[PDB]
Amino acid sequence: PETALCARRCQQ
Amino acid sequence: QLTEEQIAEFKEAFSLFDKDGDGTITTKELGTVMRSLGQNPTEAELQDMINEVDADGNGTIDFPEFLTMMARKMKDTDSEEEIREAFRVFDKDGNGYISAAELRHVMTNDEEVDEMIREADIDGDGQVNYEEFVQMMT
Amino acid sequence: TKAEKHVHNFMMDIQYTKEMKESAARVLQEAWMFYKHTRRKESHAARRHQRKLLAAINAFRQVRLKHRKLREQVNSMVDISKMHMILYDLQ
Amino acid sequence: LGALRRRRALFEKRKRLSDYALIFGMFGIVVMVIETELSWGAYDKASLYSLALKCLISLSTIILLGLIIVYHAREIQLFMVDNGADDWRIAMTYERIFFICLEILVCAIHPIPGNYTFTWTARLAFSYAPSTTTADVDIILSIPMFLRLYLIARVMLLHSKLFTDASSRSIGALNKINFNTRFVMKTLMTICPGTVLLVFSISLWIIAAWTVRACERYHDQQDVTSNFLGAMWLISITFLSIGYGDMVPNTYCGKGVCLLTGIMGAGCTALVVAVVARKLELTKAEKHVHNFMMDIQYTKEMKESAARVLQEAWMFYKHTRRKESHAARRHQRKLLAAINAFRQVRLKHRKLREQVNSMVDISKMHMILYDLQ
Amino acid sequence: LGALRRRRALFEKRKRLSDYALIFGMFGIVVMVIETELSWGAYDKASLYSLALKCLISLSTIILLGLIIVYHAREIQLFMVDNGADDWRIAMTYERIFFICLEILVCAIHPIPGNYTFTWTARLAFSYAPSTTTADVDIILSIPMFLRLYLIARVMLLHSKLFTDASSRSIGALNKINFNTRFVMKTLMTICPGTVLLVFSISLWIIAAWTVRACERYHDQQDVTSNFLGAMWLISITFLSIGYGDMVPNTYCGKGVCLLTGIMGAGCTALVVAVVARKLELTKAEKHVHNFMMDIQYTKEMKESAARVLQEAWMFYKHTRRKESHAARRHQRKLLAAINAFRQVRLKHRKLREQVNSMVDISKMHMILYDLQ
Amino acid sequence: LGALRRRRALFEKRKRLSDYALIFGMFGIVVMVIETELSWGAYDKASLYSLALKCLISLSTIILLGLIIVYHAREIQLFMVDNGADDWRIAMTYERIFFICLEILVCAIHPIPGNYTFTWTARLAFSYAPSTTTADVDIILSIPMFLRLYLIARVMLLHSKLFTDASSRSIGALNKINFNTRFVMKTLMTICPGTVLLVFSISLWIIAAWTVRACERYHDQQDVTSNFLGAMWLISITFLSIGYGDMVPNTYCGKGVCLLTGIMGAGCTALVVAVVARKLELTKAEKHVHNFMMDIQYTKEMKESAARVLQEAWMFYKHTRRKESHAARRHQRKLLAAINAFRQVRLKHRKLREQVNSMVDISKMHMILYDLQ
Ligand SMILES: [Ca+2]
Ligand SMILES: [Ca+2]
Ligand SMILES: [Ca+2]
Ligand SMILES: [Ca+2]
Ligand SMILES: [K+]
Ligand SMILES: [K+]
Repeated sequence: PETALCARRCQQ
Repeated sequence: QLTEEQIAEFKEAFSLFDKDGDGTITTKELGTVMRSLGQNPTEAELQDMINEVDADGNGTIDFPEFLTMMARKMKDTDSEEEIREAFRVFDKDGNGYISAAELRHVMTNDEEVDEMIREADIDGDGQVNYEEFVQMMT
Repeated sequence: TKAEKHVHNFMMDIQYTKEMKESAARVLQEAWMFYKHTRRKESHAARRHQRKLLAAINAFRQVRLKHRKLREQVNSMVDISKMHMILYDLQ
Repeated sequence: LGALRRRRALFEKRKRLSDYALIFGMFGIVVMVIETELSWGAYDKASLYSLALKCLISLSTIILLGLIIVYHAREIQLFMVDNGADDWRIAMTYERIFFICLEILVCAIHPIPGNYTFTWTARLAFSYAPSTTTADVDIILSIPMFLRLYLIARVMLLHSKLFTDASSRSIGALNKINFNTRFVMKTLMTICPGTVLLVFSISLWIIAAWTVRACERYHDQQDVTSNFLGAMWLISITFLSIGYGDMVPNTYCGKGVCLLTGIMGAGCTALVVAVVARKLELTKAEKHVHNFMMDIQYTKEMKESAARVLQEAWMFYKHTRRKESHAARRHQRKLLAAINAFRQVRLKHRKLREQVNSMVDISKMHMILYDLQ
Repeated sequence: LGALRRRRALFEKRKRLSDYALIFGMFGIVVMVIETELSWGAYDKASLYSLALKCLISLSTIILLGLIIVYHAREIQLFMVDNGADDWRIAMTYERIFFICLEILVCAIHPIPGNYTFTWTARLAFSYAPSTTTADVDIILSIPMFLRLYLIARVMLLHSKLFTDASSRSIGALNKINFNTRFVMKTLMTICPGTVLLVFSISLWIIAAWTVRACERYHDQQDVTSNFLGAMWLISITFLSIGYGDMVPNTYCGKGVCLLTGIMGAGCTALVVAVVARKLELTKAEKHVHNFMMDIQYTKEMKESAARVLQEAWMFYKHTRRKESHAARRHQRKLLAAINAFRQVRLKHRKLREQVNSMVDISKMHMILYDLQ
Repeated sequence: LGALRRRRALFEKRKRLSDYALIFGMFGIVVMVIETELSWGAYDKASLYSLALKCLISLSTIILLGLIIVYHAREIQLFMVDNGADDWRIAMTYERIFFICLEILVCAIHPIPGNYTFTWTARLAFSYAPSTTTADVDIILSIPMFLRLYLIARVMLLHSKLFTDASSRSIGALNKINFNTRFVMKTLMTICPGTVLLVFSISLWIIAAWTVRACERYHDQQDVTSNFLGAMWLISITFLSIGYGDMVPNTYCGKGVCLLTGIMGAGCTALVVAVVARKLELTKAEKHVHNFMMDIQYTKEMKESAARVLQEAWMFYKHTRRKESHAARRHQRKLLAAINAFRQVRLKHRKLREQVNSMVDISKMHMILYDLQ
């Protein structure tokens, strides 16, 4: 994930 | 006797109920105070409620009688008023004397009520009055 | 609605009248039961029937007050209609 | 007079049948919740504890359907009494038959004994990665079982005191009042508006939390929305419309419960606020006491406000006569502020008197009319 | 008369004991906040600076419990004076004893001196990965200490002027009013409704933000929600039901405070709006001034609107007599527009007079009734 | 009469100075927006276009402060005229001096010419990674420049017709009305309640979106919330309290503006709903027309509803006499449904007539009182 939005959502 | 602050505040309340300052609460002053509070009391009810605390029967409430009324009304719940109201609702006919038939009727909502009548009729007049009701309540 | 409130307030008044009859019945029932045990010299029994009498008096006061509040609401809503009747009489 | 005895006998039978329809209706729901929870971990759907627990739901549904049929047989007979008919076919309208079939269809949806499965394919949330499971068919029949709660409303109506009392029927006929199920709802919202909304909110909380958990448990491998407290937190911020978004359902069943809760919680919170704002308002009798005590306070405040007006005016005069420029100016500012303060309290006393004379307007009209009589 | 001296004396002692229970009740809360914030970084839970600060909470709890016990003994003595009873046992009901023990239990939950630990296992948000930490047992006892804020309601009620004043007791007795804690709450929401909701909201903001930070600090290795300005942001977007969802608590403690803020904020914002909407409304004396000036303005507008009707009507005639087709056509479109503008102002003037006559209806009735006298 | 000429002379000077203070107050804000948006792009903070554009803000602040000082000197002179004082020192209270210095402090915050920088360390959102940048000192002095909008309220009050008109002042004195800035606010919310809430919402939209963009641009490299249309989309979903959470500001300046917009939007939408709900209500003159036409419709419905009652009653008799069991049964179901339909329209007509009498109650009272005269 380039941005932290994608890091947080793909983990949840 | 009551302290200075209590006497002062009771005098303030009495003067709130006594506009003319003559020292006695005429029934007109009590009526106009009640009307200023949103109630509409009739003359009959006003006179009935003014002689409850009128000890000497002069027809007006002086300071000692107002003090007695305040001592009765300062507590959150007054037992005398509730006993009087229970006696009123017991007296369907409104004559002031609850007959034995009414005493039996109010319990359906035989020997026990007869025992109550026997033990409450202190003067033996064949019926139960307000004084007998408060004596049995206490 | 304006007509369903009058029906509800009319049936509530009948309910409160019956509640006051049963609440005042308990006031005297516990008052005499207190007198019966007191005359029999039963300290604990009289004490319990004095707690019950005090609770019955408070319960009778509560139903008496809520009945008074209902009568205030009934009179407040029936004010202008009563005014019309008085005005017709003056004619 | 003959129809009065029959009508009362038939009403008692209808009330008794509605009580048994709620006993068996709620029993099947309770056993459904027990069987649903246990069939996940405790045993499997091919066990003898599931054939013996789904035969309790099935048997209760058979008896419940009999009580629904018999209840409507008493309603037909009551129709033939009120409307003075002799043939039951006169009561068979197209609306009554539709509602008879609707109640039967609603009350016949239960987990059938046997191990049946279907392929449930859902796309997860956020990642939107496909997931597939062989979910049982007993999950799409257990959720509709919550529709049997309509028997609660029928029981409340039939058990209502004014629905059958001859005192209320006679008074209601004078005002042309229909004692239908809407009237009971409206009277409940006037007697106990807060208790009805609190009971409904809590009941919807547990039921929606369990429904989301029961649907999400197939497509949840991290016990996130398939946990009871993870679904009771998911459906708590939808009722309040906070919508954090940290947890959302992965399926279209948990998304239909979040949607339903959002609609219900949008209106329930507004109705609760209306009830609360109506219980924090002084009554018409407590407003006369409050205004009476405020009037006494304002009269005493005007006595001390006007006293300061003259006290500072004379202190200004005393220092002016003594030829003290700084002191005279210091007390002239105090005199101006005292006059402004006296004006402020005089205006707020005027406002109170206007408010007092606005709530004793119609009542004063009654007094004048009584005098004219 | 004899019981008036003893009732006033026992009320003064009850009022004095209520003040001291708030002095020690709030002091223990303050020392709890100091010790909670300092035992994190400044020292450790097995220090002599923590055994000496947690013994101040313990010492203040013993004194607070003594003041609660003595206060309730004064209530028993007051009951025996009012009800006329002579034996304290007539006052010991099942409802009074339950509340005596409830206040003792609420006021006895404080951080006990010592170093006791428990294993706190939580699951971080947005990933639901396990996180286990050894947390002190003094964090599950510090949060309940905020339940001592119920003593503020007791102090407010006993210090209320109308609760004991003989002028208000007599006036309230005529209207059969009950001077309880609910009456004080309702009078507060009428006198200063915007000072009660603003103080409550700010106090809740500070208390809830600290409670969230205190719980969300054993399971926060990024200083996200364990920051005080990061806990105030969380509480504020939940109070206003925005719910960004960038920060949610990782523990059930923080999730419980955020759920309590959402419930309070749903109603507090709605109540505040109604306050700001009842203060932006013209009073009954300012509406009459506004309507008086509107009537003068509309009368002047009608004079100038009818002047334009005739001015364009004659301008149309002047050009028509001069045989100018285009000029007459242009002055007839203006005349029709002028007539429409004259109608619009005349209609809005009629609407205003309708409103003026609607407000002055019952007051005009009083004047007629006075004349008939 | 002499002070009447001086009071009107000083009021015209105050109105003239308030207009020029708003001209220069808004000029400094406009140049601030131009210089802020260009320093990021066209030129740098060390250029000759920034020394020449920040000297326009500084020069306009000097003139604006001069007009604020002179305006308050006119209010001091007007005080000495109204209150009949001879020394201005009697007009110098502690509240007036504080407010004079508060306005000067608010109006003196502008970007000083020169290149001063400070280190801005902020923690990004959703990742909480530190980001240190060398921000200019003219970003913490440009945002407070929006506090000069308080001059708009002063200009609206001083330009209001009823604030100075001798016709409105005389009428207001009879009703004891105070013509202050609160009265102007209340009259605006009654004349045009939707225009006031629509201009405020749109103006707040552009001002807050620019403030978010200006603050949240030193810590933005993906052009997400440093974009005007990205900031205008973040603010709108906070005003509506949707709160997607897709974009949240990274700074404390953008986080204090989203909170400010959330508070304002919580009440503005509630006030707007009330306005739109007070305009969809039929007026007292349109309700009488609607009720009159409904009464005509219901009377026509009763004629046709009772016609069907007898039509099916005879159709039942015709087939019964012809000995047609099925045909008679069908016409008895239709007769029963026709009777129920007749009852429903008769009940809804009775309800309308009751509603008509409820509104026409006091007007009927007036006619009776006129007759008694
Ligand atoms: Ca007198
Ligand atoms: Ca006397
Ligand atoms: Ca009798
Ligand atoms: Ca007797
Ligand atoms: K919302
Ligand atoms: K939201």
